[PDB]
Amino acid sequence: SFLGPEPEDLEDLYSRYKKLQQELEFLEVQEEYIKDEQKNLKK
Amino acid sequence: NVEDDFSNQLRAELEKHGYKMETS
Amino acid sequence: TRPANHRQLTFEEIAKSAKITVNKVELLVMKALSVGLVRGSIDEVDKRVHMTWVQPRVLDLQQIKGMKDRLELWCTDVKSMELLVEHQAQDILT
Amino acid sequence: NQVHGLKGLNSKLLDIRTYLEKVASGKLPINHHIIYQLQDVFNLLPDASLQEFVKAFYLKTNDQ
Amino acid sequence: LVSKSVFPEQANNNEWARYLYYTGRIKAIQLEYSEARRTMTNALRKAPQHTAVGFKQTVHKLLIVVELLLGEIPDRLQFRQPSLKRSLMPYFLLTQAVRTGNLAKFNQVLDQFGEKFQTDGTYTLIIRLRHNVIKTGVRMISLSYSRISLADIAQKLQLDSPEDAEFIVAKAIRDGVIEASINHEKGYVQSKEMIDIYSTREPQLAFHQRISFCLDIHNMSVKAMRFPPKSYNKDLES
Amino acid sequence: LQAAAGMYEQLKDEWNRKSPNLSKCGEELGRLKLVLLELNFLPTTGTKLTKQQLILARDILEIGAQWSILCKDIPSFERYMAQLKCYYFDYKEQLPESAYMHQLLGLNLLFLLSQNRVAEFHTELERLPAKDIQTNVYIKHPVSLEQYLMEGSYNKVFLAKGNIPAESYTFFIDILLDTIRDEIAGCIEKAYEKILFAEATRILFFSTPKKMTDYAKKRGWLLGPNNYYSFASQQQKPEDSTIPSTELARQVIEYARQLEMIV
Repeated sequence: SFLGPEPEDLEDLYSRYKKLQQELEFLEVQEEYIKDEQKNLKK
Repeated sequence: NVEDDFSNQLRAELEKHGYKMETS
Repeated sequence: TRPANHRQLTFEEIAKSAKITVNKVELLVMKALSVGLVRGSIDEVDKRVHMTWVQPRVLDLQQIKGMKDRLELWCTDVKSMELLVEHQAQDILT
Repeated sequence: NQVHGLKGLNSKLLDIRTYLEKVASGKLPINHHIIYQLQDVFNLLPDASLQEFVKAFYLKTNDQ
Repeated sequence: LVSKSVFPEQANNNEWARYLYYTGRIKAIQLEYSEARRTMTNALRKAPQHTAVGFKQTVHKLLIVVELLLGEIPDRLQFRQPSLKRSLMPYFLLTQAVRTGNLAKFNQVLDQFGEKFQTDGTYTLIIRLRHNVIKTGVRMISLSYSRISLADIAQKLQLDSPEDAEFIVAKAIRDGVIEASINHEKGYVQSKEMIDIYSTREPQLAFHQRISFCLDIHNMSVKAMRFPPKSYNKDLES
Repeated sequence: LQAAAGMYEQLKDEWNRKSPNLSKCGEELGRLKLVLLELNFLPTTGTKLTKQQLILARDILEIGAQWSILCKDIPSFERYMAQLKCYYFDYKEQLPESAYMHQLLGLNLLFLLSQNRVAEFHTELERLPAKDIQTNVYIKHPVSLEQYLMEGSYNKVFLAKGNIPAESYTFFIDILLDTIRDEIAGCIEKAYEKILFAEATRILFFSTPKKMTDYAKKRGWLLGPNNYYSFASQQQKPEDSTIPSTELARQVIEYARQLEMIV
């Protein structure tokens, strides 16, 4: 039933998530690159 | 369900002999 | 005159233009085929002469203009179509 | 490759069109080869229909 | 509520069998029976041997009535094979009644078993079969032959009049599950048939439908395949 | 004040023969909505306390609706009826159960046929269970009649069984001798590629050119004895084409796109 750490839940948006987003954007870039590269090895 | 053909067996053999004369 | 939709004309239509009887038109068209001036088929069930091939026409201005009609039309159908070919799996061309 | 052939075809159409007008106005020499070549595309008559292909693949993908 | 349900492709086996089954009950009264009967047959197969048992019973009982509604004539093997034949016995009677084409036997059974049917939720669907009693019998006769008299349909099926049989066939061809055009000149009912389907797109269209259906399996499979090993990697596997 | 028992309740007089007027009952219902406010606010939530309130809530609404059919105020009846439907369906052992309940159900059922929505009848029938909470007796007439129309019979349809109730079902038949005609006529459009005028008129049950003209307009058929049954048949034939490929083949763009992703 209700989530255990309500201070962690309210804080987390601003804290962990904000910071992470930049790190994720690189991770997206690595996903498109693999595809292009994969198709390039095929040539 | 069950095939009507079985019931038809006895009836069909007999019909043949008469029918040919009866109708052209 | 007619675009690349039909190069088919009926015997009836040929007779009207020619102002010669339908019967004699059918023989005349056959002699032209035989010589090789024109090519095509005659379907006398349908009564059309379907031209597969037509020769170089008379050089008048109007005739230069007839060519433009098809070329111009073709420019717009190709543009439209070129976009549909690019559209399909645009994610991968690589 | 299919995109590139069709785009190519667009290019040729433009050159011929502008020239047809120039022939009509100026009385530029009429080369028999050009009038005949364009004529042929029009006369052949397009017809196209029935096309199909297989569909064996699903059991195989499902199999993996 | 059924319309709103997108009901995901990645769902448990019991979920799949139960959704198709509900959607079938709803469609059957509606006169969307072609679709209802396919999902309901599928539902029985898809449902397990253990958890499913309460609902499962109910799918086999309802489905026999629903199939008749299309104009399917359900087999004896269907009743014998799960070994439920006893419970199914009344539905079996409706199957016979639909086939023959005579209403008197269908009305009698409907009322007598009426209470038993209502539980299962069949009773609303049972009353719809009255159109179907006649339909199923005219359907075999119209498809099989080419031009047959309304008079042949009426003698065999035990319909009231050829004229009566004429209105009944008219309504059915409007519904389009018997597909024909009637010529009431001489008075025959005429079949649709072209004796070549290559000139028409239909063999192509049939193949093409499969190709869409197939492509759906490929897209579904690529995504589904990696998901459990991925989940295991983060959680750590021995 | 209300529509309740006793003649001191103003709508009750209109229900009985004290006001013989068919349109003063329907009329007077509009006033009655203000008096309804207090009697319908409480029992829209079911409890055994709310049992006394339910009866009265329904009385005002049912009586008004019934009288409307007699003078063919029928669309107004159908919105009034809706409220009745929920009370009849549910609210078990608080007295939805009446003489009025029965009459009202049958009236509604008859109406779905008058609009010619076959489909609407089946959904509705099941909604109320309007065939086992008062049973097929009067209710029988629309249920059997809809089954026969669906079947395609226009010879065991009945209208005689709708005159067994005379609880203002007697005024619906008036507009259901139209509907039977309508249906035969549509089916005939589908039926014939082309047949003789003579063969088709005896089945229409038209035999005067005026009757032919009247329904012919609706069909799209031109003139009176002359008609073009053929329109509907014409539609089947285009499957024959093959020459334009793009639409005829179908899904050419779709299948290609997905396929390209996969490889």
